[PDB]
Amino acid sequence: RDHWIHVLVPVGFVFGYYLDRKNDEKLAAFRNKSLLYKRELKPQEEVTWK
Amino acid sequence: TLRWQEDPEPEDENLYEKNPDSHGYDKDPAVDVWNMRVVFFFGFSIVLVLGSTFVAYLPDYRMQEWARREAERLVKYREAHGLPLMESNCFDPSKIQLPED
Amino acid sequence: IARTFFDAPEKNYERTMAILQIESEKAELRLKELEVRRLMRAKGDGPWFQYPTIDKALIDHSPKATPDN
Amino acid sequence: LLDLIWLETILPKTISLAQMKMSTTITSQKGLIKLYFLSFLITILISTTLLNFHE
Amino acid sequence: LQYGPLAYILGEKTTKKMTENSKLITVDGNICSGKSKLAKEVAEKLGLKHFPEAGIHYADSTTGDGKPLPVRFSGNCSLEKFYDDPKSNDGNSYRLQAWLYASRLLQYADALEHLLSTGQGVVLERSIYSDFVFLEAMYRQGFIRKQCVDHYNQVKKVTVCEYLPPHVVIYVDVPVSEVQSRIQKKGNPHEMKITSAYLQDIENVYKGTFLPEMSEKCEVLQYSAWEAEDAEKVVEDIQYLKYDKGPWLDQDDRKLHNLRMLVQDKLEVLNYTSIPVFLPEVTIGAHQSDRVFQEFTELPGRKYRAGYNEDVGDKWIWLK
Amino acid sequence: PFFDVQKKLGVDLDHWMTIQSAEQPHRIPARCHAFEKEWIECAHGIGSIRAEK
Amino acid sequence: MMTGRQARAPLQFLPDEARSLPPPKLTDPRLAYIGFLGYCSGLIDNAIRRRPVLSAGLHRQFLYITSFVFVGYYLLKRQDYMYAVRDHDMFSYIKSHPEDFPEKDKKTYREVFEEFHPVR
Amino acid sequence: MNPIILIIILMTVMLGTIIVMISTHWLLIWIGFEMNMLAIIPIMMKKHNPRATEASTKYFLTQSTASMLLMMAIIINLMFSGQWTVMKLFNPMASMLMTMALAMKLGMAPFHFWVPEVTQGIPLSSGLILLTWQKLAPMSVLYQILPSINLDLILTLSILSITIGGWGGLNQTQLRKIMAYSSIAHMGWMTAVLLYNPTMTLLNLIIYIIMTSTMFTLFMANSTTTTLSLSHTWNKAPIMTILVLITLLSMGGLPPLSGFMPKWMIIQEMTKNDSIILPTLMAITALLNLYFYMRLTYSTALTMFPSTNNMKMKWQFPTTKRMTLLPTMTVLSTMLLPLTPILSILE
Amino acid sequence: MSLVYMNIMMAFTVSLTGLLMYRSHLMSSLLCLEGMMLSLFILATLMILNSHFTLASMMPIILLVFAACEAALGLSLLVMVSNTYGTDYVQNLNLLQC
Amino acid sequence: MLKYIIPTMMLMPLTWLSKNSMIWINTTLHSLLISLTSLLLLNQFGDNSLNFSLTFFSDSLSTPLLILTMWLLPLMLMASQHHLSKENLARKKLFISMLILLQLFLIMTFTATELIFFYIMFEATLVPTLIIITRWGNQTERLNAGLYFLFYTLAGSLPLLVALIYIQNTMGSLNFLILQYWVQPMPNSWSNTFMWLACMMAFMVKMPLYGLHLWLPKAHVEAPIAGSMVLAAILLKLGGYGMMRITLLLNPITDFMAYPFIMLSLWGMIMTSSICLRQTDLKSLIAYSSVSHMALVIVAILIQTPWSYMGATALMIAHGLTSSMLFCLANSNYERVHSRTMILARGLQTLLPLMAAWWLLASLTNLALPPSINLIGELFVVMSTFSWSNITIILMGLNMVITALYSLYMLITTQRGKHTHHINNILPSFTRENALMSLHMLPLLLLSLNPKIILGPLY
Amino acid sequence: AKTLLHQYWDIPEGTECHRKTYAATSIGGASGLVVSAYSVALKTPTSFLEGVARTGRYTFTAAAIGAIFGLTSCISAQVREKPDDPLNYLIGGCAGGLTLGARTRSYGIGAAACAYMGLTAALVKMGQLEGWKVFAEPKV
Amino acid sequence: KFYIQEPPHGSPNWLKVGLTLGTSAFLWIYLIKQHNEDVLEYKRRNGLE
Ligand SMILES: CCCCCCCCCCCCCCCCCC(=O)OC[C@H](COP(=O)([O-])OCC[N+](C)(C)C)OC(=O)CCCCCCCCCCCCCCCCC
Ligand SMILES: CCCCCCCCCCCCCCCCCC(=O)OC[C@H](COP(=O)([O-])OCC[N+](C)(C)C)OC(=O)CCCCCCCCCCCCCCCCC
Ligand SMILES: Nc1ncnc2c1ncn2[C@@H]1O[C@H](COP(=O)(O)O)[C@@H](O)[C@H]1O
Repeated sequence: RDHWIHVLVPVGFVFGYYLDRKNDEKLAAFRNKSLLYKRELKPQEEVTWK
Repeated sequence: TLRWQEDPEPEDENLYEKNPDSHGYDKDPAVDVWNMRVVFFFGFSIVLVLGSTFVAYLPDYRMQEWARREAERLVKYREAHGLPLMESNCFDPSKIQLPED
Repeated sequence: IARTFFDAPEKNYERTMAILQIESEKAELRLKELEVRRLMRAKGDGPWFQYPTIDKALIDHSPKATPDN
Repeated sequence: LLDLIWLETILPKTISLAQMKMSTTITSQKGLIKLYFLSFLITILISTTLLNFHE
Repeated sequence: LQYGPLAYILGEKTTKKMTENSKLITVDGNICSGKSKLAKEVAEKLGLKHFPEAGIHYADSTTGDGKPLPVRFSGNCSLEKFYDDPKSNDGNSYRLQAWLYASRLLQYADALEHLLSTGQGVVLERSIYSDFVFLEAMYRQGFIRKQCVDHYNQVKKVTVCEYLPPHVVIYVDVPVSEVQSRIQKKGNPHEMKITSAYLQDIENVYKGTFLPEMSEKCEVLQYSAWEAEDAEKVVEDIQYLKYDKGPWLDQDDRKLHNLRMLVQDKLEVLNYTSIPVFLPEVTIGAHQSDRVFQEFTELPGRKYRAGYNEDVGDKWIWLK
Repeated sequence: PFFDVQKKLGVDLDHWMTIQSAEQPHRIPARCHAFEKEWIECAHGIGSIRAEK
Repeated sequence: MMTGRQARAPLQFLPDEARSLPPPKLTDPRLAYIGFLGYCSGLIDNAIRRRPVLSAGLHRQFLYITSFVFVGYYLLKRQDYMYAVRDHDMFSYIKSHPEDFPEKDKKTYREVFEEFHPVR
Repeated sequence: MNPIILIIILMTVMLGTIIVMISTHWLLIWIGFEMNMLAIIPIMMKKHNPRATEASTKYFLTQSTASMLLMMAIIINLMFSGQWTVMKLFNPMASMLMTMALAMKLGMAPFHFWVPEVTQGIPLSSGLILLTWQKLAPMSVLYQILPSINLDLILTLSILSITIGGWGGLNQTQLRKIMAYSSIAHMGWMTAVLLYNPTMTLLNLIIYIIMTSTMFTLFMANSTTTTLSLSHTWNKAPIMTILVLITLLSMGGLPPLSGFMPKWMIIQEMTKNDSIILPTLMAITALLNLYFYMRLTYSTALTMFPSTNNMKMKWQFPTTKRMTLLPTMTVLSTMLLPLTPILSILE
Repeated sequence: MSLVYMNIMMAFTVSLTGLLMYRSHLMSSLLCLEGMMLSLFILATLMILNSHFTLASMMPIILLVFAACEAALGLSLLVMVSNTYGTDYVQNLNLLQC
Repeated sequence: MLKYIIPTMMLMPLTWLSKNSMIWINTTLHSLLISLTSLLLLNQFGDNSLNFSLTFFSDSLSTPLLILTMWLLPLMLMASQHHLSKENLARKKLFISMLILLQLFLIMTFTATELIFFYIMFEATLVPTLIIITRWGNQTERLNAGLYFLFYTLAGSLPLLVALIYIQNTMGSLNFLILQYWVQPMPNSWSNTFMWLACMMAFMVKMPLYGLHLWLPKAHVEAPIAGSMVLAAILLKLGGYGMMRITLLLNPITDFMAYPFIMLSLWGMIMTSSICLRQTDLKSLIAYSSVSHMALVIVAILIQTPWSYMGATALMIAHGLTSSMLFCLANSNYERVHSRTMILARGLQTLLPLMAAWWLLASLTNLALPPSINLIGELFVVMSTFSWSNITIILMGLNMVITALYSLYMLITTQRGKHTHHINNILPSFTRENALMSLHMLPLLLLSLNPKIILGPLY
Repeated sequence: AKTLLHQYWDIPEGTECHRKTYAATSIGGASGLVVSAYSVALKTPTSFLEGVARTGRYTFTAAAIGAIFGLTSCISAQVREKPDDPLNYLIGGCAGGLTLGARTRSYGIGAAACAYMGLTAALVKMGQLEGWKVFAEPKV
Repeated sequence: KFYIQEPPHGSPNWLKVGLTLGTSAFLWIYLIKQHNEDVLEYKRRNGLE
């Protein structure tokens, strides 16, 4: 491919979104524990949100 | 006896003589055409009209329309049971320990 | 647009709750740090601010040439 | 009157001229060592007697 | 590189390598004294070698491809335009003289490095102790002003105090009329404009102030023009001299080690050439300086160091 | 940066002289040997501030 | 101020208690930043000696990256060891002295008095 | 200078500094200080110039006065205390005499009357050795006796040092006097925080040493000792101008550079003790230091001064000098902010 | 404390005021420096001899020793001035001011 | 916020690894991709801010400023790509790298959850603007423009940082998601007075306040126009972000203390409008108009009513866009005539009709023509200041005359009248210039249809 | 010099005039002796008479500064009857600034000195009122 | 043959680059071995296996 310099920023954005999606995993201290948004975990499910 | 020997100051370079079709980007015509196409595609055709379509159909900014609907419910409650529309007490006046006077 | 891009309100809500919890814990620990440092420097009974002194292993307990020592 | 002189005078120019005068007076030393050690002596005499730093 | 304090600690003494052959020779005189082969004569039968005289483009020949560089990159001066109109307003004469002086400094540094590295005597031509006399002629025609001579004295005073005079110095005495006739029969059209006062003042400052300082710190043999073609008498004068004059005897291994450490770093030698004394003849404009520097950057073999240019045919740069 | 290498290498350089109540040649006591012993042994390891207080 | 803890046993970079702590992972962002620092240092050597900046001397760049990563890993180990020592001494002293640090009863907002200043 | 004799001299001065570092005896402290003196003295006389002799005479006289004051403080402490352990002192007057001795040894104001001439009269490597290696042993001694240090005396000396260093640096064209007054300002910034948290003093000392060594290495690389030659460096190399700009921006105190790392946290260890106006005054004098730094940066890098025709010869030879660890020290002097908590290794 | 202690420390500060106020000669200041060290040595030796501290008896003489190890250096810092200037006056020693 | 910082730090090698003739095209294309990507920040709720992580958050306030910043970078790249054609390629990449670093520090400034982080990168922004101002200018006074710009701003904030550190010793955390619930009222004392002064004066200088505005005209009549646009349009907004993030902690002492600040701002905005009425340079006139607009924003946030906050944010964004495009107009004129005099080049409508149309649209949007967002913000601030007190409207009314009077006059002598005879190098419209002008103008008109995205954090 | 400042602050402000004025005059005299001793130390006087003239000049100037400052503070606090108000000290600072301008024979120096040591006197007064510390003792 | 002389850095010194490569490999191997020793000593010292 002779257009390697034009796929730098989309690769960076993909990496940044992957890093952010890994970042909310460490912030699961109060998942399905808030006094206003709590609900029973449905069958065929494991988490309320990824 | 001339001090600090320097080249004469260059004149204002003009762009419409060597290239009458130039769009003010560079000297190479292909570079000018590619730069013009890139900015006119990714600035107008890509950010303006698609950004306008995105912000026109943005999903209910700050739940503002939702702020109507629940309110459309709420008065529909309290106009059917004789309750006042809104009360001067934001919270329950029986659930507050008044300080001594 | 909400399905493809936007974060769910539940996810952002619980993320805010976790952030609030972590930063509140850090603030309380910082306040305890300041109070503990103040008390330790004022009293000197803690492992911090243990300023050096003369070791007692250098004292010679052998009998000397003079009985008065 | 206001924008070009007086506001230009009160904050920046007075500070600049004050630092000008102070830095001129500080580093106009002659390089003599007798004066330097006399300065050390009067410094020691001020610190010991006037300030009373051994209290 | 190749030499340093560790080598001197390891045992590299320069006085081991200088035998009785290691005599530094320079031959200097008038414009067309006939010494141009004579110094080379001392090269070809004494087991020595003789670099040519430090010209405008000697540094362009000793570094890079060896092809002399254009005027814009190196020098920005012209000897021929100096010969046509030496009273030009831009001070081309002083620029040419200063470039020649820096060339002589680099030439003497290279010769001293060769002497201290191989122990071989080197024959030179018009060494750095014998260039100012030309500028004295430049002062006695009205060609340059007082401030430029002051700048030259400052430069020479700050760059010559770290060096040593040569072993012997050979002078060829030619009369002004004979060398003038020689110049007129040279045939080059750009050197038909030398005045007689030029050579007269050259010889006057040559015999007046240069001899009573060079005769003490080194050995000088005053030859003559007709006997300058006699190589055997000159070489017999060379072999049967007593080496007792000058500072060449009270120089131990550490002093020559310091000399070699100073010499082999060329920017240390050329550091004091461009002192920040502001002169209208020498100062180059900032825009012109940037343009000339960018032009010299794109020349082949000059964008990077001497062995890191892919455009000249260097391999294994990624492993170097 | 009091790099106490005297305890790291276990070599005694100047701990044998630094205190009046140390080991002396031919076992000669100083004029205040007992007071030095009391002041060291009372104020050992508890910190300078507590030792002064 | 931790010198008392470094009083009995000196000149120890990593004492015996430092081995009981979780070491930093190789994918730590600080280690990546220090590796970037080493790469920038190699680029500066390629720049200041008039060499090509991105191809000349890959061995020098790899040596710089490795040395920077090594010293950064050991310095980060010492850093987290010292911070763990700080927090452990903190909790030990806060178990040890409860008389000088009592408890607080967090009151509700239904009875604590606050003064409201109107903005107008 | 003989390389073996020079190596022996360097081993002597490092041995004296190590002796001051590791000894638990006052006499050995003074012996290490005397060895430090006697080994740094011939370093300044490597070139055998009258300026070097004047600087050596001034340095020797000032450090001898400091050494005799240190001995009198030691003898007073001995007579009132009966021992020799390097710990808190048992007399305020001994604390006075030792503080004056260490201030004279460091060059802190008003005893700053010897640092600029001594730095100016000696070459760049000797100035590096002075302004870096002579600021380690007195800092260790002040680290050892900080229980007995009077607060008002050290704070007054610190604020006088910063103010005098800034006002001195405002009016000097020579590079070495600029370095000396900047060193006085950094000394005051470093010794103002000594009584509150000596780890901040050690951190600021380490950062100041790294930055000053970086700058002296750049000056040695460019072989420049004047402002005009420093401006003339733009034609020889642009990279040298980039590094001098970023380094002299770093010592100014600007974020996100490393020089903002110590000084800011100095305030972080002085607002905890409820000292508010003193870090503000020292920040104002740091702005003065930044002002003369900004003038110097305007001279060297941001404006290209006119050059001469000789420098074209210097375009044909690369820099063959030995830059000792220049990129590492430049990187550590510029981009150490995101590794700020690493100061916890100094506990 | 005592009386001879007062006399010795007053001699030290008298010699200090002698050194700290120059009189246009370097070697006279060197003599005052060696006088300050004489007071230091005398005070230390008397303090030890009063307190019966035997093992510290090395410290005075060694102190004395080290002083000579710098004092000759001061003499070695004199003739070099005499190798540049004709005399050794301190008011001539003002070249380092620019 | 890692999905926009990593694109910037990854575009940094892209402008370092680009070819010798495709730097501008690649940088403009990829910055426009980042500009489209930045629209995802508008996932806003009426109660909770979009808190991305521990040290990054963005409510309804900072999101329009971020969108303006990374929409502003390509406009700067086009506006600064003419005069740098003769500049060396390495220095061209240095200039583009400086602009990229300035954008990165700006986006990290507006989303910093901790106030210490916000301060640290808010004056990490100081280095690239200083470098650009001092190096790539066109006059001698740029050297002086590097002093008055710097030694003002730092002198306002080296107290402020100490005050911030004091809050770290008082509250225990400077996080903004915590301090909305841990905030205590400020009592009336001299110590709280000086804390208020220290927390206020840095952004008072950065607005600038009148009396402290001397750094603004001296740093605008000489800058390269990339620097001029970033200074006028987005760099002055750091003061507004400082107000709307700091004024939570400074209640209720702000109400009975900000009287002389409001007096200074009102009478100085009157003075600077009058100074605009008698100017000779385009750049100085636009800079003094910016001083007037920021004094109005100062009053708007100092009276602290919700309507005032809406008007302050709307006026900030609209003034940033308008001042950037006005500086583009002045740069086109200075490009064509090689001077900054207003009276020199007159009657350009006879020669350049489309630039005359852009001049007319700029002048109309400058004097708050409805229904543009400039009029929306200015009207909301007008009503809020009338709610603060009645007599203020008089102190507004004269200004609203004067802010029209120069705004057309600056047009008229530059566009209407007999053209100068001895000027003949007036080239026609380059497509790059008019494309930049339309890219400035069209969002300013488009935001009038849907203003609710730029109406602050409390719409 | 630790007793001059305390004796200055041992008397209630605006109550008695001459003792406060003489205390401020003594503080000014000590400062003048210090600065004149430094001035004759670093800068060599041409003669003994010129040196003692310079010493007397600095002593007189600083004594007048202190005396007028203390006096103006005393009558300001007596007239306004407000002991806990720093505006009296600001007025005294401008009085000292006018004194400095008179003894140095300048006017812009007088106005700058008005502003500068008026602000300094105010900072001293709220430092006394709010209990600020120039040299804070170590706590943590 | 471009340059008139032989530059000292015009030829790849194989010993120097070999020593650099060996030192880098040794440092990396020591780093991973130390990391492994630390991680299993951590799991041993707390029993969290
Ligand atoms: C944002 C802060 C930073 C600023 C710089 C931003 C840079 C990036 C810019 C990206 C692109 C632009 C984004 C913003 C776009 C705003 C516009 C938009 O989309 O609005 C959505 C709004 C959405 O409308 P809405 O909000 O009413 O719709 C509700 C939403 N739904 C449909 C889901 C229920 O669009 C309109 O209002 C369009 C209305 C119709 C079109 C216009 C018709 C009339 C035209 C004029 C006729 C003549 C009149 C008389 C003239 C007289 C002479 C003057
Ligand atoms: C642009 C140039 C001008 C800039 C002006 C900036 C604003 C002016 C005021 C800034 C003061 C410095 C920061 C103070 C922060 C205090 C925070 C706090 O909580 O304070 C309470 C503390 C209170 O003390 P405390 O909190 O330690 O005491 C405990 C609490 N009580 C009181 C109950 C016992 O205030 C102070 O300690 C003093 C504050 C005033 C400081 C006065 C000295 C500085 C004067 C201004 C200098 C400005 C720069 C001039 C030069 C510019 C460059 C040329
Ligand atoms: N410094 C100088 N000034 C003027 N002319 C010089 C200088 N150095 C060398 N030359 C000329 O160089 C030539 C020497 O070459 P040759 O004729 O081979 O001896 C003569 O024409 C000299 O006049």
